[PDB]
Amino acid sequence: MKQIVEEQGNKLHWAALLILMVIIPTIGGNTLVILAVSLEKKLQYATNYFLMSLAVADLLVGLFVMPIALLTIMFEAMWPLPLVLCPAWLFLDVLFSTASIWHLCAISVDRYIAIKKPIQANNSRATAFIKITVVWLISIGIAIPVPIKGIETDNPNNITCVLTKERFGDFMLFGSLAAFFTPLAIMIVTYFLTIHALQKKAADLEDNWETLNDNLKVIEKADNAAQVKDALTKMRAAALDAQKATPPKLEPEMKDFRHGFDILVGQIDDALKLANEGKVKEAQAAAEQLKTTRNAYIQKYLVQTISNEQRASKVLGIVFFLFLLMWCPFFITNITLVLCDSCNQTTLQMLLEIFVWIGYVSSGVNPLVYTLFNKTFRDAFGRYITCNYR
Ligand SMILES: CC(C)CCC[C@@H](C)[C@H]1CC[C@H]2[C@@H]3CC=C4C[C@@H](O)CC[C@]4(C)[C@H]3CC[C@]12C
Ligand SMILES: CC[C@@H](CO)NC(=O)[C@@H]1C=C2c3cccc4[nH]cc(c34)C[C@H]2N(C)C1
Repeated sequence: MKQIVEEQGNKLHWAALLILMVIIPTIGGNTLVILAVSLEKKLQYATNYFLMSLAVADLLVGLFVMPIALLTIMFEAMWPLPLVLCPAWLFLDVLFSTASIWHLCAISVDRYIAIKKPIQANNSRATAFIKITVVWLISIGIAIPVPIKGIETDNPNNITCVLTKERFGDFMLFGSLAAFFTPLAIMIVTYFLTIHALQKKAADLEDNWETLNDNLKVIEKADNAAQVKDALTKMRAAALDAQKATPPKLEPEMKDFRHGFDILVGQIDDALKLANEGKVKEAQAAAEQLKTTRNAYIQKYLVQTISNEQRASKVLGIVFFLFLLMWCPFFITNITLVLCDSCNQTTLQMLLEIFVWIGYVSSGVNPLVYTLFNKTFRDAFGRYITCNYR
């Protein structure tokens, strides 16, 4: 058919679109995160070492994967680079993309552990390296079938760098399950686990609050010393119990309310030492002054603890939701490409060519968006874009 003219002429304007909107924001966005953790001494702790690893994983996407992904648009007919670069590029493409997804899955669980068990800390430098290594080891095992099986290449060196359904059909199915849907399910579970964790934490703080106040009236209306003795001990327990629901202020220039329990317990011990000697009327007067410590520190500590754990949980879910949501158009399409044979797989491959760039920008700017809710990071970025540093 001479009428049938598949020009397939030019797509340079789309490459300029992807550099300006996807590639540059990826490279620059992750360089700033790396710069911040590296040369800002106030940002160097166990969490940001894992976050910097994520920034490296996404910086390597826009530095190696995404630039060569444009040559598949300019020269969609045939692979221009040497043959050995085609399995290498596909390998790094699966490696780094999986490393970004599994990084957030670990961060999501780490944040949940920090809510259920705030005691463990200094979560040392080694615990970070263990988590870093495992994530990178998981991603290698998922990206390793690509170079092992290899391109489908006698040959005129005519190579199409693509994951065909005939050759990698079993990989595209189970490789999407392990790399995307498995950490997706984990983050759904840890989501509802966090809702239950923040509510159980608030209800316990509420009962510790009532325990203190109820025992105060027990002390005031007390007639016997033995009643005051087992009323301050129960207060001292509930005071330490509510204080253990928050990591020490050791681990911020403004007021620290968590110290009010150190003050509270110290007074309770003295007021109980008076109860041990027998000075009841003098001990009840000291328990009345426990309200001064309560009205100043304890009252605003309970709201500051619940509100901050609630706000940080909501913003962490949103940014981890949009990341997963923008990677959904690719993997859902990638699965049905194998599990649907009625579908036209020519246009179904065209959609994968588009949906990857939705996921690329989703991974590339993901560390930047996440760090733009930490003021120390933002103030560092504002000095870097003006080329200030120190
Ligand atoms: C055509 C494209 C792919 C190549 C050019 C893009 C890269 C090399 C350029 C474009 C914009 C540049 C960034 C612009 C802003 C800054 C802020 C500065 O404090 C650190 C470097 C950094 C982050 C630059 C790094 C290099 C950069 C990312
Ligand atoms: C659109 C052009 C085609 C060429 O084959 N490229 C792909 O489908 C590429 C296949 C990939 C892939 C597959 C199966 C499992 C996976 N886990 C992580 C990835 C992954 C990364 C993904 N990259 C982004 C796209």
